[PDB]
Amino acid sequence: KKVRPRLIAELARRVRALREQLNRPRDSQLYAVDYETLTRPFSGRRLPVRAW
Amino acid sequence: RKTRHDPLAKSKIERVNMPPAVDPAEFFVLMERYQHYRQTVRALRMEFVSEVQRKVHEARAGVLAERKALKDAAEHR
Amino acid sequence: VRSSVHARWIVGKVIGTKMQKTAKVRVTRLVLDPYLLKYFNKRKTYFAHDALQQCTVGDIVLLRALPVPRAKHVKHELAEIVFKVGKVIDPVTGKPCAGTTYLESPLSSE
Amino acid sequence: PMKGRFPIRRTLQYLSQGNVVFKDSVKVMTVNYNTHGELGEGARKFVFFNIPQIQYKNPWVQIMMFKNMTPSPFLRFYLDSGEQVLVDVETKSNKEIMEHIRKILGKNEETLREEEEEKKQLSHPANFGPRKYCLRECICEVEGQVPCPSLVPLPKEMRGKYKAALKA
Amino acid sequence: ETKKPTFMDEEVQSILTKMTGLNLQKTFKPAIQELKPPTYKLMTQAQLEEATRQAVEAAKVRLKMPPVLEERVPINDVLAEDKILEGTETTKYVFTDISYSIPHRERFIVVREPSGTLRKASWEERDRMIQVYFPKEGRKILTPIIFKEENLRTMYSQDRHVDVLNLCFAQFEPDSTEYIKVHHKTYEDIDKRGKYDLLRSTRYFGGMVWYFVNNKKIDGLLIDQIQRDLIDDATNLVQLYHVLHPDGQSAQGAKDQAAEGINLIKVFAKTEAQKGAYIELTLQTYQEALSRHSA
Amino acid sequence: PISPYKDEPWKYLESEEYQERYGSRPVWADYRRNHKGGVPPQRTRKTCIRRNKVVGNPCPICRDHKLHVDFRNVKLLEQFVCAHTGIIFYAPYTGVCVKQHKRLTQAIQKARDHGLLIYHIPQVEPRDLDFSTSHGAVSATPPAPTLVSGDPWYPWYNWKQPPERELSRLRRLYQGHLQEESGPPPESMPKMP
Amino acid sequence: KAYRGGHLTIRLALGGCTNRPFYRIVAAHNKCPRDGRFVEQLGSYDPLPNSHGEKLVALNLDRIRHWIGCGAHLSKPMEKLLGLAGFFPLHPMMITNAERLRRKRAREVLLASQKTDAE
Amino acid sequence: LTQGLFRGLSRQETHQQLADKKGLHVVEIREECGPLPIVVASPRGPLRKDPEPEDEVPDVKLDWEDVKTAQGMKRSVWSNLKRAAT
Amino acid sequence: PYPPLLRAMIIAERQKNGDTSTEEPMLNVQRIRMEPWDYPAKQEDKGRAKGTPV
RNA sequence: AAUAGGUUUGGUCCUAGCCUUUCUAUUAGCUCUUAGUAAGAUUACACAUGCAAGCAUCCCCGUUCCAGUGAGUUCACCCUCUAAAUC
Ligand code: FES
Ligand SMILES: [K+]
Ligand SMILES: [K+]
Ligand SMILES: [K+]
Ligand SMILES: [Mg+2]
Ligand SMILES: [Mg+2]
Ligand SMILES: [Mg+2]
Ligand SMILES: [Mg+2]
Ligand SMILES: [Mg+2]
Ligand SMILES: [Mg+2]
Ligand SMILES: [Zn+2]
Repeated sequence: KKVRPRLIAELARRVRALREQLNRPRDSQLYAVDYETLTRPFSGRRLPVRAW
Repeated sequence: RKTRHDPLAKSKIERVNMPPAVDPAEFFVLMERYQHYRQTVRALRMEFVSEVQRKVHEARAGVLAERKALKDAAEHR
Repeated sequence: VRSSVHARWIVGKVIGTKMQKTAKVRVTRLVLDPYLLKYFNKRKTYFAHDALQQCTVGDIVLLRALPVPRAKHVKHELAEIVFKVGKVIDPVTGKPCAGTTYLESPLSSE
Repeated sequence: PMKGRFPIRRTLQYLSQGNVVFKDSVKVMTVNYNTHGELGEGARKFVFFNIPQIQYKNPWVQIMMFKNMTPSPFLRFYLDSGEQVLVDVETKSNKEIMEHIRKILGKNEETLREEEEEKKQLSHPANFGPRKYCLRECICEVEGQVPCPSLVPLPKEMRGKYKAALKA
Repeated sequence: ETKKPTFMDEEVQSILTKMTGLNLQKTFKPAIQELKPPTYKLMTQAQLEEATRQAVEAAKVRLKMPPVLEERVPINDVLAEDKILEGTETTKYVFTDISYSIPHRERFIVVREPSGTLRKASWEERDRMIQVYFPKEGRKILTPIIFKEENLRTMYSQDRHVDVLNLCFAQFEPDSTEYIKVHHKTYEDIDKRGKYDLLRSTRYFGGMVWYFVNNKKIDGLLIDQIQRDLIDDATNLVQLYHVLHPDGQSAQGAKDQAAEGINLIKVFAKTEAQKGAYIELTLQTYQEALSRHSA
Repeated sequence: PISPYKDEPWKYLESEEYQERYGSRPVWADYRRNHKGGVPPQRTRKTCIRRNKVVGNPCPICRDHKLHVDFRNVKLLEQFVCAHTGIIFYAPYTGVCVKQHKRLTQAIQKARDHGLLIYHIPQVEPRDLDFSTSHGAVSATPPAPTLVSGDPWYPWYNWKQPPERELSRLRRLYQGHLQEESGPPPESMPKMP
Repeated sequence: KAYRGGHLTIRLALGGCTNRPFYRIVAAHNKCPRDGRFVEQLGSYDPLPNSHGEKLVALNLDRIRHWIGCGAHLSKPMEKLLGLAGFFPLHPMMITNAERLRRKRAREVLLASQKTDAE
Repeated sequence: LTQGLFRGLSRQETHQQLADKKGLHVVEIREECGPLPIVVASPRGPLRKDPEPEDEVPDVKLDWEDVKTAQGMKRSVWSNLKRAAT
Repeated sequence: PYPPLLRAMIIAERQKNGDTSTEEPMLNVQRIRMEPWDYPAKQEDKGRAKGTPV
């Protein structure tokens, strides 16, 4: 009845959280935009038409 | 439905969603109606929330509830 | 008055005193046999904290649930020794008895 | 035939005839009785006939029995507050013992009637769903409403197969 | 000042309870239904008299008279007229509050018409909606055809007036117009054919008497009670008539003559009774047979 | 064949031909199903008349073409109802095919609904404990001021022409993606002449 | 099934059969399937007119008020049902869609009159 | 089976015999007739005045098949099957 | 005002409890302050795009 | 196992197994007119192709749901405590 510990799941959880704080993208990356295509190069997603 | 890991369809890569056209007279009138409707419904929601809280307090520490608790305790002694 | 322990009050027989400040108590409950519709004793073991180590194997004790368990298996404390083994006091008369016989007559103190 | 004396005790009908439903305070009921002696006969019949009914109506109350530990029979109840109720039963019949503990620690008929009524609120007649939970599964079972298509085919006009055909 | 009694007055209920009668063989007639093997008890003469006494108590409950109510007034109440909704729907919506713990006569049941009007449901819609969501055993959403005039005459021909009233009681509310129309048509068929014994020892006898007394048509029932040697009931019937018609020719005649017992029937027979001659003859015959038994 | 009793089916049961064939017993008394085993199938045959042809062992109804299952032939229907319990016999009890058992069950119910067949009608209790009709649900509600004056329940139910500055602000905001400006709607719903 | 966030919603659960829709009004977690687990049933809605030409809507108003008071949201079709019942104000789009229907039928009537005039 | 059947059926006590043996009325209770007590047999000799003792619990032997059926625990595909009128 | 049905129920409850007031039930909206939809929201409680540069 | 039945022997009684009769589901054979409705891979084996998650004045939010499967398997229920979430 004693659940077997899952160490790889806790280890990966911490490594992911750590890497998300040390490799976090900066405002200059997230909120950049290509003014010819009107897309964000960070995700390649277009902005809404009313924002163009 | 798709998961965030599933890839975007190629037939939809260039799709641009064009917003609808706006009728200024109907648009403004409808904008005001939603303000009034949602003000009235928020007032009704507040009353319903108070009724739920009142009935909870009444059942816990009401006059009829504290009276019945003393009666049961007296009958027991 | 609240507690995280399921069994709040239980009566049982002390079956072990080898743990320090802990009495091992066998608690029996009646359980209905669904097919036979007859009640049979079902016994369960509870560890009870006994600070003064006053419990003797064989005495009937009353256990009270602790607010939170103090150990992996210790969820109750000794609340009262109901029937001391071989030293039972008749609750109806208050006189000492040995089985179904009085050791002091109730007529002594009128 | 059913084994043992008084096999009626091992029937659901007999066990449901107990009238002692303890108040929530009662946590443990110990029974001290003697196997022999004319003055402890009611306690023996109480253990033989009624303890099964008491446990059936109070499944979460611990009942423990003790033989020949004291000179006279008695019942003792342990309540959640920590209070103890000693009931002397020597010379009393089993029927008087059942009536005594019902009076001092049993729920009255009014308190039980109320609980039964609150249970009926859980099965609302107007609710539709599986027979296990509701009287009717669908509104089509109500006379006057459009019946189920599995029994009465719908008019071609109320069916999507022909709505699209005409429209298309 | 001086109020005329109601159907539920203790004086009227006592009079009608006795005129009804209690017959345990009829009140507890064997029902044609799914049967179980009977049980048996060994009883002394005292235990039997007690069991029979309990049966009489259970019968007086089964004979409890339903209250006689006046017709309910149609509901015509508009809650709102939202004309902006006119022509947006083709079918009307019926909204029923199904909150469990509300008396059915206090449940708001409203109807949104295609015109946009929010109105309270009519009495007929209410009883129909209450049956949909709170189905009562023995009641149908659509009115059964047994209550059509052609089908009631069939039931009357078979002397099944009590079944007609049991069906009407189960289908309609006591103040409904259909409930009153059926009862009145049933009482009248009894008066025309002299079938007053069909309702004795039932909860429907008092309502039948109440109808005759208020409509001044007790001549048929009074004759039936005399022909059956029920002068105590026949005398109570004439007294109930006077109580509900105090300013009448018969009530005054009884006051002027201080009539009592059988004399009341003679006063009533001459003044107000329509079949006054047939009552005196029927009453004369009774006094003769009573004298023959005396001699 | 053509039965002369189709119009007055109750007459066949009063004739001498019926009395000689059945006597005072039910029409199904002498019928026996042919089946393997001691326990019969739990359903009778679907029908004894199949495309105008009769099976070798037709059921009590199908074997006599003069027996007409009709809600008026109450003397025949009574033979398929228990006199002591009033329950309709299941089809294996009498051996009638499923087709005729449905017709019997429908005729029996139709005869009861018409009052031609006696059945037990219990005495029920009243729906309501109180018969008061004073509550607002079944009585008049005081009309609201808007309802008296004839106004909408809320003023925003009506169309109110917006100011011209507010319309210019929306024309600037949505410049290039505008529709034609709508005016006040009709006061009532129009209709096709 | 503990969901990440979410809330209770009063909404219509579709029942019935093909071409025979029937709705149960239920308070349920928004993440739950439309016809799956619910917290409580609060009424029913038959969208098909019955023999008396009526659409029957049952509302457990005591419990609807309870669940709204406990943080339950309302689906848009359910808000419109309450508007028609008079329990809520008429929804802005019930009013707006009515005005649109009037303008649409005012144009058809004008076209019909113009055609008859030409004839 | 035949010899047992005839033995059982010949050795049954009627209601009149029961009343005479115990000198009490035999009262029949029918659910179809409600609480109406129907006396089926009365003793021909004197009628006892002392009620029959009411043992709180009878020591009668029960058939497990009868008890199992009344408790809904009896499951058989062959029981309660539809059969021809007998 | 209350919605048409809600008002009728409030008035009906008054009469059942013996209240004979003719005052109209009214829904207090003073406490309901309707903010514009473009009112600046709380940025502290707003999320942020997670890192996965393309 | 039931309202039971067939079957051990030269024969009888007893015990006993097997099977028969009943009701479902799947598959096979042979056969098959219409309408409505319900249900619908053997395989946690491998998968061509298409589609199944967007929304929105940029931020965010959503894609953690729904839908699928039955490999594994007493994480499902009650109480206590207490986050996140809705109001
Ligand atoms: S079950 Fe009601 S429509 Fe099919
Ligand atoms: K065998
Ligand atoms: K196949
Ligand atoms: K599995
Ligand atoms: Mg052998
Ligand atoms: Mg041999
Ligand atoms: Mg096949
Ligand atoms: Mg799922
Ligand atoms: Mg598998
Ligand atoms: Mg929190
Ligand atoms: Zn046939």
